[PDB]
Amino acid sequence: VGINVKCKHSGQCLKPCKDAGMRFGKCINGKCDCTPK
Repeated sequence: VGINVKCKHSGQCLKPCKDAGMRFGKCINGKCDCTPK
């Protein structure tokens, strides 16, 4: 789930999610959400 970054796509979020300790990314309300383990 969520990190603390602003995304445009579910990629824009995937990179920081993964990079922050997650698996994938999903953008919700302009902010990021992750799809972790």
